[PDB]
Amino acid sequence: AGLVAWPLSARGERALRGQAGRLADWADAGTGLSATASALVHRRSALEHRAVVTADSLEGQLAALRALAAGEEAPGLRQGQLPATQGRLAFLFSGQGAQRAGMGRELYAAEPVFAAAFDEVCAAFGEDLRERIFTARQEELDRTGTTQPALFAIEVALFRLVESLGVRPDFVAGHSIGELAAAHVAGVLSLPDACRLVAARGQLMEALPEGGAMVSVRATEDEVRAHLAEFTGRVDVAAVNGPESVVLSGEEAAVEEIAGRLAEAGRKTRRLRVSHAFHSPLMEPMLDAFRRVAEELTYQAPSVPVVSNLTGEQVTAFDAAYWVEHVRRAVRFADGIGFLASRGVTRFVELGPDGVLTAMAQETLTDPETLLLPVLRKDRPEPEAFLDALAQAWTRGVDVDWAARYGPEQSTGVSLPTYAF
Amino acid sequence: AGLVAWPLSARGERALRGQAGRLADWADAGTGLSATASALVHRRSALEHRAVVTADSLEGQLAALRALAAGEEAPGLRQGQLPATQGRLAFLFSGQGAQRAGMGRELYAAEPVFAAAFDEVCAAFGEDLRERIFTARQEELDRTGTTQPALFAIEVALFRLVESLGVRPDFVAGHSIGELAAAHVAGVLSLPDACRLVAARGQLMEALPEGGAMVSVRATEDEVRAHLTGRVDVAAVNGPESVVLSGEEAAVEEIAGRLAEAGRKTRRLRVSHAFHSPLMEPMLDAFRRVAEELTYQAPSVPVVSNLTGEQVTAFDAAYWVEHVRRAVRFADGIGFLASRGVTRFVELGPDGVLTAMAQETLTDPETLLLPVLRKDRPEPEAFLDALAQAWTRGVDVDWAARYGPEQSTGVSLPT
Repeated sequence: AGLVAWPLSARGERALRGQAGRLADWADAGTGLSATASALVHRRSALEHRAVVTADSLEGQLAALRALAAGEEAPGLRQGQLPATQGRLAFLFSGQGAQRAGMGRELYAAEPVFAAAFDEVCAAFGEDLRERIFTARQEELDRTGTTQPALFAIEVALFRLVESLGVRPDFVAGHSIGELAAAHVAGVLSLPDACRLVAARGQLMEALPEGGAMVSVRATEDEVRAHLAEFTGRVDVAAVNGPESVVLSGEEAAVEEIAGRLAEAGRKTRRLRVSHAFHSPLMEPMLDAFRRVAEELTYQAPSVPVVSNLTGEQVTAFDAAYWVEHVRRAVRFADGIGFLASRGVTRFVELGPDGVLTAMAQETLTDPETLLLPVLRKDRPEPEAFLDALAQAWTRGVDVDWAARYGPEQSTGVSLPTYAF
Repeated sequence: AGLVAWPLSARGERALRGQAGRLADWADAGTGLSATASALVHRRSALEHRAVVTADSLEGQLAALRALAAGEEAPGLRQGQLPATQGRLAFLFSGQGAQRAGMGRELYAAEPVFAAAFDEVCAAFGEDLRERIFTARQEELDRTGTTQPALFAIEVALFRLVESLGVRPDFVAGHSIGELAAAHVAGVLSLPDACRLVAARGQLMEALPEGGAMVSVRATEDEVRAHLTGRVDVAAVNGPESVVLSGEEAAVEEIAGRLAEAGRKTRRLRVSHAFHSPLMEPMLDAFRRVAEELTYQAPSVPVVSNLTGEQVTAFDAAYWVEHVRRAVRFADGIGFLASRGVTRFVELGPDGVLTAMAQETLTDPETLLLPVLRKDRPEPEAFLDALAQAWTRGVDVDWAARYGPEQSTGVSLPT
């Protein structure tokens, strides 16, 4: 005869004891043992309501608290409610075009874990990278030999920051350069190997010549691929970011011609502001030197599952060959998202300078229940944006280890009324 | 101007809103922003009381509940209270010692995650190990060529089971062979590399000749190294008081009588060979040969070393060879774990012998030391009771992974 456990919890002992008495009274006439076990665990999660009030003064905290009491909305108040069943959590690492001049500088000054990991990553690269990223003009930042190290540095620093706050992903994924960050952070590459890989990836493409274009098209992959027959080796699909969101890449003239035919057929196209035709045949000339670098490195099994841009499903095996193809072939981002939802991921946290990947993922997900969060936003200062993303996440059930930010030593002496609960 | 967040939680919206209004009333007269953030985190945690009633019938469940209601104790009832600061959690993996014939079989039949991982590990050794371990007589078990793969298989299976229920360690540690299971599980070895290493470790030392003894002693490490040539060594430093010597039978007997003459207790161990002694030296060259063929990764989770009694981040063939030869500094490792804020120690093994050893080092009531399996109890009951007790003291168990949501549909709990 199988034993069944009924787990009860309450605030204070008398309430625990009362709950037990009532549960027994209710159960006296009969219930399923294991049915009642489930009910006890899922009722408890679904009942929990949460809020966070955030301000830089007591006056501000008080106002947001009063608003919550009265059932009002307010700036600095986030609130929500856990689901019965808690879903899995993925980090999404940003790609090209995300970078903005001065990114990271506010967070650096305010968040010592982020600062320390950022310094460490930049030191690994050498070349006075941290200052260049903080100091550099936009044009300098958008040089892809600088861009890819910078994005990698920021994204890995952000990962350590959120990891220090106890937020642990069940999956990681990235877009283009973002994948290299996700790999490093899942333990596939040592930092020195990772920097060597990223440094060469950027530097080798920056040397490629001009005349490449990229155009985003609002159509299906099949619709776009129809047009590529007559333009092999000149144009390719660079990305499939959504069910109707695909990016064409290659020699300018060819790309223009294809784009124009798709626009004649009623489909909207948008030329991207980029230096090179990424993920296209125009990348071919650097690939031999890139393999040479990647072949010198050591590749481990990932500690956390990594979603592949190549396949749109899980990678288990990383090698020099993978990273070379990665550079060349289409980024199957939308398939990646679909894969993550299939594995029960309902929380998506974007690590990177903005919310670009979050909006792309929404093209696939489209559900109010699921949560997609950028950790930084162009709209607000970085410290504020980060702290609000933590608040919002926690409010919807993401485990955040607030104690790591607000240590027990600071509470010593505070007498918080018990009925404060 | 730094932003500060105050996180509030409650049961239902009405209560959350009421708690907010009372917190503001309290705070109006002044209070440190970040101080109040900490207090909110920690005091909320400190308050939570938990219990678990476990039985195989309704009658049992009801009685245990009525006992809880009245404040009494009862079979099937566990109960406790979270601490303010949730301490860190370590897994302790058992060394050869209390392996028992038929170990794992009950758990195999009742827990599919444990079954699948056990099958997988045994298949990786091959050679009908899975049939061997359940089937085997105690003496068969005791042959280290058998013992070490078996223990490794059981301990890795238990880890996957505990992991499937959401219990995740911040550190792992092992005694002797236990360290190999801990290393594999922290991702240092592939499974095929791991079984190859443990298969060889066991077989090579089974083939060593008779004539080795081990004795455990009730006295400090310093006191024992005094009464030490190259015939006998320290095999382990389990507790501040307790240590183990190992080596040539005659020499060991000699050092033992001599410490017994000084009024301190000694205990002859029932072992096949003199582990972690000079008597291991003849296998070490062949063992290095096997180890040097393998690939060693950086650990995903911090691993505590038997060699040093602190963390290791570097594993190679050389490490494992020295590991075999030199003393197991278990007590130091336990001390190291406490130093890092570990307050929850769960032993993954056939029996809870390790928990007792650790207990030597740690005497606080607040610290929790739990074996997951118990001799004298059915394994499924033992495993369930360890879960219940752990959760009750704040270890985060994912109960939903055992009792899924689909079974709750239709049940209306009392409000």
